[PDB]
Amino acid sequence: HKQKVTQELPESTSFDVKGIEQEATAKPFAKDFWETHGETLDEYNSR
Amino acid sequence: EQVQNQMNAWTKAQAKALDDSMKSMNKLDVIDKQFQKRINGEWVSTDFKDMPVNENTGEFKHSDMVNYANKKLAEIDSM
Repeated sequence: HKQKVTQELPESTSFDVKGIEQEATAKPFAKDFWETHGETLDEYNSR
Repeated sequence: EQVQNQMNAWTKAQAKALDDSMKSMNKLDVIDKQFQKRINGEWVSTDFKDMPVNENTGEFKHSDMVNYANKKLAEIDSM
């Protein structure tokens, strides 16, 4: 008699959904002003 | 020609005994595949009540995870 059970296995799949990635942590407004205008916020308002 | 008729039944009773011990190996293979899809970074449950079932495995009992759990640890210990 033939064995009515096959080594063939059932298959499940992962709920892999990719949406839209996020923007990285934008620079702080103080550091933004620094490496763009070479001088901090305090040194800019003293004028 | 009576012993032939006896073997037609004894072979049926041996194929029904390799049906309930290939099920209990299919279930450990599918549980391992689930753990491996969960480890390698994919979002599929690993509870015994959420495996797939395809008539080569049947419904999963709790003891078909205990058996698996004591068998990965047994295999990892032997490396």
